[PDB]
Amino acid sequence: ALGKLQDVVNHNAQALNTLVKQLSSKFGAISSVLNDIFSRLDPPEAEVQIDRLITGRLQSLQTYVTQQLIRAAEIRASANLAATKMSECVLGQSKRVDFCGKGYHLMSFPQSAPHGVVFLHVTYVPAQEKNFTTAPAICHDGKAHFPR
Amino acid sequence: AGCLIGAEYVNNSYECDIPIGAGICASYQTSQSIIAYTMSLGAENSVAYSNNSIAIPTNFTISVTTEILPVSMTKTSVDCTMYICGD
Amino acid sequence: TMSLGAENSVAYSNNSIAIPTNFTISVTTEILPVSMTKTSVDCTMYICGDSTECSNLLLQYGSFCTQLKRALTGIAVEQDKNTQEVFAQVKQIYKTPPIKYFGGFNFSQILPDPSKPSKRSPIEDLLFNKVTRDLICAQKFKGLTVLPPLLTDEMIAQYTSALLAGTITSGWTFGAGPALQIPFPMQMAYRFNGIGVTQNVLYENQKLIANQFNSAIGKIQDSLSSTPSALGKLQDVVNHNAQALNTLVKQLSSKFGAISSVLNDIFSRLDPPEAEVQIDRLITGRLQSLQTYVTQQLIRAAEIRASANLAATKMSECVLGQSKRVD
Amino acid sequence: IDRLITGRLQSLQTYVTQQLIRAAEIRASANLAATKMSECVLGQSKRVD
Amino acid sequence: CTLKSFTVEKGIYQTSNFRVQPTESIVRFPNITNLCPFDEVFNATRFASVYAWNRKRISNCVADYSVLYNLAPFFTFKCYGVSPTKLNDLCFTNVYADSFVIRGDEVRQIAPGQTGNIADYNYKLPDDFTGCVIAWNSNKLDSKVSGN
Amino acid sequence: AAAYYVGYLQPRTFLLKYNENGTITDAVDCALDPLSETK
Amino acid sequence: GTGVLTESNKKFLPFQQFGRDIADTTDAVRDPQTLEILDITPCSFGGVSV
Amino acid sequence: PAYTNSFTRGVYYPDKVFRSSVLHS
Ligand SMILES: *[C@@H]1O[C@H](CO)[C@@H](O)[C@H](O)[C@H]1NC(C)=O
Ligand SMILES: *[C@@H]1O[C@H](CO)[C@@H](O)[C@H](O)[C@H]1NC(C)=O
Ligand SMILES: *[C@@H]1O[C@H](CO)[C@@H](O)[C@H](O)[C@H]1NC(C)=O
Ligand SMILES: *[C@@H]1O[C@H](CO)[C@@H](O)[C@H](O)[C@H]1NC(C)=O
Ligand SMILES: *[C@@H]1O[C@H](CO)[C@@H](O)[C@H](O)[C@H]1NC(C)=O
Ligand SMILES: *[C@@H]1O[C@H](CO)[C@@H](O)[C@H](O)[C@H]1NC(C)=O
Ligand SMILES: *[C@@H]1O[C@H](CO)[C@@H](O)[C@H](O)[C@H]1NC(C)=O
Ligand SMILES: *[C@@H]1O[C@H](CO)[C@@H](O)[C@H](O)[C@H]1NC(C)=O
Ligand SMILES: *[C@@H]1O[C@H](CO)[C@@H](O)[C@H](O)[C@H]1NC(C)=O
Repeated sequence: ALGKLQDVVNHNAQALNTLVKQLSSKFGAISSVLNDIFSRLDPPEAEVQIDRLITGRLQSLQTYVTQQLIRAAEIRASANLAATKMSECVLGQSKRVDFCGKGYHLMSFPQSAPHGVVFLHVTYVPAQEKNFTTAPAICHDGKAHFPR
Repeated sequence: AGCLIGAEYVNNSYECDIPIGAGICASYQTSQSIIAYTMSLGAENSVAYSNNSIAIPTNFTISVTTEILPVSMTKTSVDCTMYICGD
Repeated sequence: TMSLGAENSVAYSNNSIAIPTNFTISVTTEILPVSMTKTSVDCTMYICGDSTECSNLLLQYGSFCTQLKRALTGIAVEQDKNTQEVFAQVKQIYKTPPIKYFGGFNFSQILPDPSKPSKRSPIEDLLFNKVTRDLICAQKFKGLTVLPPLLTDEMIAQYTSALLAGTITSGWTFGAGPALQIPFPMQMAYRFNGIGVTQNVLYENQKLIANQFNSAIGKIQDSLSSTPSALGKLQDVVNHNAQALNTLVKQLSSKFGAISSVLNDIFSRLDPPEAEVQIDRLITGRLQSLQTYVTQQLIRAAEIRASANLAATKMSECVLGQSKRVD
Repeated sequence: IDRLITGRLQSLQTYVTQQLIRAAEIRASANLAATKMSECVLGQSKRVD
Repeated sequence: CTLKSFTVEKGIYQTSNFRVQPTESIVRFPNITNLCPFDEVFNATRFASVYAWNRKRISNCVADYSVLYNLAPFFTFKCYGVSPTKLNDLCFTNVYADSFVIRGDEVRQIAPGQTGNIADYNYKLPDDFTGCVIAWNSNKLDSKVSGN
Repeated sequence: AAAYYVGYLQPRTFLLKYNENGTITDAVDCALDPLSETK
Repeated sequence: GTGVLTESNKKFLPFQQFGRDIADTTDAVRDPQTLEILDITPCSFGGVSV
Repeated sequence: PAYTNSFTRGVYYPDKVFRSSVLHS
């Protein structure tokens, strides 16, 4: 049920875990630990060996920032949709079909949720229908009577 | 969508459980085993349309549904120096 | 200098009003993209062309291939969900009754025809006939594959036919609860009441309104053909995906500062001490190009998701009911 | 000079990506503004708030 | 300074990070005192051939890199993976010592990624080596009029 | 009754169209007119 | 490189030896001794889904 | 002397690579 919130939670957690694990990569260098490179190789070679690690980590951080920007844009769109639904279902009665629930919208109730909001849409679904014989209009004294 | 090895194709039509592609869906149904089948779009209901018949409901059922919507995301802040090379 | 429009002047006055004495039923067309081509890249094959040393060296660049594969899988799942929420909105597949007399209205152009084995309408066939070794095989041999959509064209056609049957036979009642049958003239009378017009205007001019609707449908079917840019919004994303694949393939022929874009000649002509420094630049360049492709696909997928949400809102409001929202 | 060329190309690519993101945001805002125009100026909307 | 301006607007701004710098220096080296024997692998006579090269394990000792610089033709002292200096502070795990007989020039082929005649059939170093290759061009010892 | 048409070459860029049979059918000068640059 | 060698119907020219395509990759080569146009195509590959 | 306009002539095969339905530059 609470899949849309766990989705973004797990996405952020996996992004953070991947950004942490990218530190273990060597990017072609001799070791991922920079202190080992500083303690083993001479500075003229240590700089060349550490430039690769710095470039790789900076590229990974920029990729993380770009992914976070895209995800924040998606979350902003979702939040705008949620605010519109709040203002149109809780603060009133919207006639938009399939917007404040599946059926004739009567009222809604907002509920707080972790990194989200849960709307309790109260609808009006007819049931137990019966078939009749309809007619467009009737006329008694030569004048058509239409349903008001 | 490819070639599925490990599941038999049945001629029935159930709701889609595991999407595969090209209208093929897999499910763990019954002797339990993974079966493949073309997904069904729903029950077939032919409305009795007539030029003089109408259906007026005589009852109603108030239904309360739910809709989940993400609002906020976790606010993060990275430390450049400590991440690239700490200490 | 472009003209903004014709110069009009409404004769405003404290005592004058303009009440219309007639009307013309018009049918408009609006195109909306829903999904894209679900693509998947081969990380090891694109960056490394049948080379073992390149494959062993790529493993030291972290788990970026996993990130790209997860991003592409998410894009594919999102496109599938968009298609599902746009088309699959009802839980019952309705069918058109044999008698196709709806008071004078002729839906022969939107309803499916049993002669065509695709079970599509004369309008849908015209739309499919306008939206179009080879290129799909040359790009497939470089890791760029195309995953087929979940819902085929037949299922989308059946969903459209069910929606049309529910709209014609039941009206807007099949979107809220159970499908309640109603004569189409009474449905049109209710639609007219929804915009202030009384029922007598329709019940006294039913033949004229039916003729106008048929003429509008015919004019729309005619205007769908012999048009410079009719299905433009779909050809736009088609050409965008085509150009993305083309530039992603052409980025392999780039040298990125190396001696050559090929790996076998570099491995057979240079020594490993310098071959590593010659091939790591190519690896990083191809990885950056693939990352750029992935982020551009993410932006395009967000665009298509917004378009699909708009299309689903329209399908729920204009089709499953009568919306009072202007324009 | 290959290092400088690659760095400046990466900078231009990052600029183009940020510009695409901002253009998508501004396009969403413009669609919202056009919807508000069509629903509040060209008519009277009963949508609350 | 971070905003690159002289007028700061009302709000909260992030500038930098604080870190408590160290004040001491700890080493804690093992209790070993005995030196490593470098006279049985350098000063030893009658070295083996290139194909049947000996291999002596050096462990449980301290390797003072001061007696190594004893011969005058002590050239080609190139280190791969580490630097010639900064070796009196590294605490390795195991040290091996081999011996060969270079003909006149194959000393350049004893290196990670170098090919030639004696480069893959008798002794090959991969592209992960960490050590220092050294040759002193012994000519007066293993040579005579009658030929060796 | 002989006549030749000796011309001079120079470094230029050309967009050649290869037919399905493997022969060249058309070409663009790529620098003559603005339409050529557009093509 | 790797690829399946099959007989091709693409007619080449007496001075041509290699073959490219839209993707700018080798897809047809001429045999050195016995002149015959082949068709180089990569082996079968795809994605394993569970 | 006399002069004559070269009406789109002088195009040769640049290399020895076969290409079909490709617009190469
Ligand atoms: C209408 O409903 C009745 C009872 O529910 C049923 O017998 C009948 O077949 C339905 N259709 C028509 C056209 O009367
Ligand atoms: C009304 O429906 C009945 C039954 O389908 C049909 O026989 C009749 O012809 C229809 N009326 C008209 C005017 O077509
Ligand atoms: C309407 O339905 C409810 C629940 O099914 C039932 O309790 C009630 O008696 C029904 N009313 C009528 C008039 O059938
Ligand atoms: C409307 O009223 C204003 C002020 O009462 C007057 O100036 C104007 O002429 C009137 N309009 C007409 C058409 O007479
Ligand atoms: C409205 O226009 C139609 C077509 O232009 C015409 O047939 C009809 O008579 C008109 N209605 C009037 C004039 O009341
Ligand atoms: C509907 O239109 C088509 C072509 O415009 C025509 O063939 C068909 O006969 C029409 N339907 C009726 C009931 O006349
Ligand atoms: C090296 O060996 C020679 C010959 O056995 C010996 O005279 C000399 O003292 C040795 N030098 C060292 C430092 O052990
Ligand atoms: C290409 O070859 C086919 C037969 O192989 C021939 O019919 C066609 O005319 C050729 N195209 C040319 C010569 O442009
Ligand atoms: C190579 O030798 C074979 C064997 O006779 C012959 O068939 C072939 O034509 C030769 N190649 C060339 C290029 O002449």
